[PDB]
Amino acid sequence: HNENQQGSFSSRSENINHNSAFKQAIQASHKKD
Repeated sequence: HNENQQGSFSSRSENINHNSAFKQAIQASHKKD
């Protein structure tokens, strides 16, 4: 399994800016003899 995610968002004088990200990489195995 692997994932990558990115997001960014933006909105007296007042202002807001935002970022987020995520990553995963996972591996599994089973063997039988």
